[PDB]
Amino acid sequence: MSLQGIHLSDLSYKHAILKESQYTIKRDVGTTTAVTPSSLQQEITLLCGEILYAKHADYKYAAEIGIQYISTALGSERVQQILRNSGSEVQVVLTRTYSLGKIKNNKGEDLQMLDIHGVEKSWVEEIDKEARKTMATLLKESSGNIPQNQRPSAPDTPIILLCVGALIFTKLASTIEVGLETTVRRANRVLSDALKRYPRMDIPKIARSFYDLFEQKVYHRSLFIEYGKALGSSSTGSKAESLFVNIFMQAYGAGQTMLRWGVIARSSNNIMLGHVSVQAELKQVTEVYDLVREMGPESGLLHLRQSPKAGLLSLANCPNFASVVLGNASGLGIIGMYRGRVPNTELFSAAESYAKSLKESNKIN
Amino acid sequence: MSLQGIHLSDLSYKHAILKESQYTIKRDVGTTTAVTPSSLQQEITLLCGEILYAKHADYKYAAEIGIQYISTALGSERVQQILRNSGSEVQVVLTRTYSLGKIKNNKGEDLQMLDIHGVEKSWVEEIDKEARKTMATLLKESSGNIPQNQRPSAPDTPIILLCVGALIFTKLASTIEVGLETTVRRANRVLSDALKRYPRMDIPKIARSFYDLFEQKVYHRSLFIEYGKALGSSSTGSKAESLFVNIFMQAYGAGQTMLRWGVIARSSNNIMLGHVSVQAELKQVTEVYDLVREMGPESGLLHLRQSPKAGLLSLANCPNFASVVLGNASGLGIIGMYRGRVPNTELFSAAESYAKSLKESNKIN
Amino acid sequence: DIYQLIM
Amino acid sequence: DIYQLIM
RNA sequence: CCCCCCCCCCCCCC
Repeated sequence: MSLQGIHLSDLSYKHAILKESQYTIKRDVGTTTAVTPSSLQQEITLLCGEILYAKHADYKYAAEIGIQYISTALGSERVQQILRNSGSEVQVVLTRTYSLGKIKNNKGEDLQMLDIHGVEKSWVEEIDKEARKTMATLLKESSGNIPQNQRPSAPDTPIILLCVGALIFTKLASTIEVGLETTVRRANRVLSDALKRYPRMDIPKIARSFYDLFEQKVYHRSLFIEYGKALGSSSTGSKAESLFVNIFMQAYGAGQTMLRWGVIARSSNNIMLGHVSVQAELKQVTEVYDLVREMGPESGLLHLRQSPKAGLLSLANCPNFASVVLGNASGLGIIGMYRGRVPNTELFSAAESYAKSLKESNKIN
Repeated sequence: MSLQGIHLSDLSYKHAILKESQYTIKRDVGTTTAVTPSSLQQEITLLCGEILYAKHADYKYAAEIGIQYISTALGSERVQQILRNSGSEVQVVLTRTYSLGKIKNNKGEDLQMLDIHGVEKSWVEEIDKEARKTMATLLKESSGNIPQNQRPSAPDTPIILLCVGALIFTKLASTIEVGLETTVRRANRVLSDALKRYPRMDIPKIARSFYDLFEQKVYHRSLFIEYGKALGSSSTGSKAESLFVNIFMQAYGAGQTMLRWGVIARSSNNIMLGHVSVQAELKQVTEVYDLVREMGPESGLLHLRQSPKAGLLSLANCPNFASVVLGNASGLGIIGMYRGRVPNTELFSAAESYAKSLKESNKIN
Repeated sequence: DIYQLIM
Repeated sequence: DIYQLIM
């Protein structure tokens, strides 16, 4: 009689399969990583500040120093707990201060330098000596012209480093070249005050270091996210911290621009959504959006965390809906240089024509 | 006075017969299988990378090495529990590291190699020796030109092997020839970064090994499935793990493409669904879909698990609905080379004509 | 010199 | 006196 | 008896 019982609900079933698992995976059984006790927070800020105000030969572990500052902020045992809950069996190693040698400091004690697991001491020593030589040259050239906010010991230098890190984080679903170019361009504006304070922070090299660290140590991504979550939950903060949370929130829906652009296509009243090919797929489209609603707030972080569950949110099996959505994005000028493939060129062209006509014209409702 | 009480509900009754059984079945009572303790993950990773970067005369046990990695990722005791819950009495055996002999490694210790149950040690020795010879030749050709990502010790090489295995897993309701062709064709594209890093992994032979393993050791299918379940539930992961989960979801509705194609034919509004011969069968069609809803998310894995309960999901007793569904799929051009039988040729032809007419024309709702 | 490769 | 800077 | 096709994902701007 009626074709009413013909219904499948496959995507809900796939998410039920993935979500309801009673065995946890074990990765990185014999590996180790470094954290810093919060007591050393000052001594890491200085490090984060010495990467910034001098031109360095190598920037391999700048991202690691930012992660070390995050470790001081959250706490070493909390970072152990975060990494453990991320699904990785990495064993934390604790940062230790060691005497450099016969070198003496201004306070009369031995010069204590940080010792970070996985970061060779030669790199830290050379960064420290290079920054010290740079400050010596600046003091020799100009006397009394160095304020506090132009020094490596400024409290927000770790946050500036991590702001470059958050810029590169926003483009973790893109490629390295596009990510680096976007980071440099957006850092020239977003981090303009910091760049004016530190005119020789190598943003491209720091950003490349952050991309390398995010690719090598995926669990650190989760650590990064926790910092953002722990930062947006603070009662007060600095302007650099608010900027970091702004970039971190801009990273949210990364790797799912088709869902947002489909919402935009619906909002624009694109009549090519009424095409029969799109109607034949609106059921699975709504099912993907229902999956988003079911996953909840953590669904946006799926691609940033590089969760294997990501891909259930893909709208790639609705080629006509995707073509109409991309056409509507192109007609509004939104698409930019988005490289997502367009299956149906006719629907793309029709949607672009309607979107151009709608945007160019004006109406009163 | 009315024909309202005439009803049987036979398929639900058959499902309640098969499901509500107080007696479990015992199989594989005298048999044994191999697992590797998670603490040897590193040692198995190397092996999973040494089948990848050399050209081997024999690829018999590659699937076994992938299962060994799955065992290390899940845990030997948890894998024993999984194999017990699949309904098998196979006695797990534990992998043992043994010294090769007088041969010593770079660190000055005895070279420890894995000893897997059921795998001849000679096979492991020849795989390791061929891989070592291949890398020696490659370093003779070029000095210092081998990054980490082209080495067997890369952490994702077991995942690459298991992705070839998952490609062969997607085609487990097909035949061996079609499955092998599909795996090679899809692996040339999907596993392209791996094939660039490892230019001499014999995908056909590894795929045949995985097909064999899934034939003799059916319980390992369950193990495979658990890995996917355990892998899509992780907060983070590698790119290769996301690829594995993507193929594993692509394997979901395997063996039940007529249900999906009937949902399509309903979404395609094929008018020949309204033919009286099909109308006489929509009630049992609806019962089949009701059975899918009753089984729930585990209904998609019925054919992958090779459950005897599979076949209750068959629409083969509704020949006219099957003919109309196949005709609608053929008209839309999605039937491909599907070899399902078409009982009613006239309904097939009419449905295909209507679906072609619908696809060619464009309408706006 | 085959068994001391770094891998 | 490079190491006696205030930083 | 059943089954049988095809297909990673991502990618803009702020």
